Amino acid sequence: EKTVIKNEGTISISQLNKNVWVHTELGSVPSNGLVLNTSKGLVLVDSSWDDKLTKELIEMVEKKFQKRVTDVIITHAHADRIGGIKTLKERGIKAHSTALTAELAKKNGYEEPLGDLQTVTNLKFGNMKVETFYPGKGHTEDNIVVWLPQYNILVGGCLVKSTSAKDLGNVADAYVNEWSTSIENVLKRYRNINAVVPGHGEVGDKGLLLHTLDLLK
Ligand SMILES: [Fe+3]
Ligand SMILES: [O-]
Repeated sequence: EKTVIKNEGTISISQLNKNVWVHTELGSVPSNGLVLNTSKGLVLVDSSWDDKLTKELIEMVEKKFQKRVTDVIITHAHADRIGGIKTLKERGIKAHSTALTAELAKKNGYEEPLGDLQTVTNLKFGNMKVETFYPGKGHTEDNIVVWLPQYNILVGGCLVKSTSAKDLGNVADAYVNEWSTSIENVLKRYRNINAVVPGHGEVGDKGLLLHTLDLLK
């Protein structure tokens, strides 16, 4: 049984392996990201719904792992992903994103992440390798996935629905005729996957990608 650690339960971290944890927060609706415990600091995939939760998440992981959060990867311009950007910027935490995500964050009144990520970007933090991939439009115009090639773990983000999701959710900003193609692009790039972390809900495997394809029918 994987180690699970909670705050007083609006924030929980669940261990996938020695250096990779899933962070999950409740907005007053749960949301997931990753905590990467690297030799050079903590790296998050996604912030949280707001600054209060983002501050608490950072404080929890810095205390536990005894290192600072240095970098966050923002996977699209929605509140569950980017809500804590003010906190990141004022703490000197680097907030990586594609240019489009940064363009949309600005449009919508949020402080801007770096806009440094391309269609494929390879990053390394200590020994931890991270690839970001923009597969095309889906849940939003800008959604990216994050791949950890040393573990074959995919962070699907909101592009990927959990087994418990029985519909597509908020499609206000979605591209329902391209989302399937974008999922296929992920499946084509990553042919051998070990875990898939959805934006919301339980961790799964490639079956979550197939589930999302079925929801798009
Ligand atoms: Fe979203
Ligand atoms: O979202």
